[PDB]
Amino acid sequence: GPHMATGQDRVVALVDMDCFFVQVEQRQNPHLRNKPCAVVQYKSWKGGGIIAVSYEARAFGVTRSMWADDAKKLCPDLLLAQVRESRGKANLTKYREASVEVMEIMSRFAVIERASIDEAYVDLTSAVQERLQKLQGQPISADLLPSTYIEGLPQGPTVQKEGMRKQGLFQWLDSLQIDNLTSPDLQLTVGAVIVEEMRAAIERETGFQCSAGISHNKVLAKLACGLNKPNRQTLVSHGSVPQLFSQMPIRKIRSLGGKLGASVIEILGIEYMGELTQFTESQLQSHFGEKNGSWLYAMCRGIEHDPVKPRQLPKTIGCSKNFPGKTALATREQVQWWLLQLAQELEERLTKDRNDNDRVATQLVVSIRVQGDKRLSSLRRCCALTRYDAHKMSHDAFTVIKNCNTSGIQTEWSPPLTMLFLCATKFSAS
DNA sequence: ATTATGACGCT
DNA sequence: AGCGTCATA
Ligand SMILES: [Mn+2]
Ligand SMILES: [Mn+2]
Ligand SMILES: [Mn+2]
Repeated sequence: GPHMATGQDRVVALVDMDCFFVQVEQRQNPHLRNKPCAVVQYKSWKGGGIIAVSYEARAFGVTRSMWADDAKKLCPDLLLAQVRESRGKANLTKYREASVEVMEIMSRFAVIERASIDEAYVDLTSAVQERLQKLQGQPISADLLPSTYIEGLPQGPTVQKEGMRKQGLFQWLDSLQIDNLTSPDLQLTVGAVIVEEMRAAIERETGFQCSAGISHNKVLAKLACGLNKPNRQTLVSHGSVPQLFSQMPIRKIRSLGGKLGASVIEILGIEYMGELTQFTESQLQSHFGEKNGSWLYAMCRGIEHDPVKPRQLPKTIGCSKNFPGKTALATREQVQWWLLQLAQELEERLTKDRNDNDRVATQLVVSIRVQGDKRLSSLRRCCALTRYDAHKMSHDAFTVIKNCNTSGIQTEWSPPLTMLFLCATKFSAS
């Protein structure tokens, strides 16, 4: 009863850009706005690979990972923007720079954790306490939440989508006790008010729309964010969790979309997150290990303690290229040419990073894949990174991998290389 | 022949 | 240190 931790101590948001690389290209090229369109890398092989898709194009069934030639079969009028190519490879600089635009705006409101190129977690607990003090126990008006869904509402004793949103929001706000500054539901609501402001700032200052989730932890905030994309935000309260989880496939929860989630389903003979509540913590630990078991036990009750890490910048800067099928690198000079191309992009990004962020990478990680290997990476070796020079980095990379060559002929390379990856790691202040 | 990333956990 | 997992556009 009185000692059951409820995991309602924090207010956490997750902000995720809608169709992000597409919006970056649509801002640049107004002809692409409000159209079925997609972003593609390369073009020669089946029209290129799609990596982002506008919501107009999704309506035709176009998805990420689709070849553009195939997407065009579903959507003949699909418009395409190509990722820039530099030094023989796709170059993602435009999208990394657009990401920085958004992250810098979010950072004005609170400490953020950069979770991907297009999303960040926000810990809003302190900002909420401050805003609550400003509001002086005044009610929260629906006008302050013009794009917010309250998950699970409306409920109980209109056929339009926006009408339903407002009905649910009205029920929520009608119920709210605004007279205690410690009610978790109130805290989430004020959190949502701040996120409306954040999302308005992002759109005003960049042109980009986004969605967001507001809840008491990172996992629920991420889940919430996806519930009403695009261009909307969703509040998932502690109380909404039992109904939400009762039909929520386990794989939808962050970190359970892969092998672990599959094992939870198979070993326990269940389908939905809520079904986990019927196991003891020790039972879950017995199957999934101490850490995962404890995590699952709390998470299926809506509780998670993983903090929003204060980290706005990526921890690594990496460059990679696949050499699929016939193009696999079979000669030494081929290997060295591509190592140089990768190293040159890496030096460019590293030098920019050093100037912008007052830090230096100290370790170079070199990874390759060999033809036939099921795994994404066949081999990872590290060496010192002492100077930002592409020629040195590419020479050093070759040194740590050259013994992988099984060829008696040193001119030839065996087995052919299907992937090269260079990654600068272990930053230190400079 | 989705590709090009990035973070974290295990041993 | 090197490997594996899970996630992103
Ligand atoms: Mn997104
Ligand atoms: Mn995202
Ligand atoms: Mn996505």
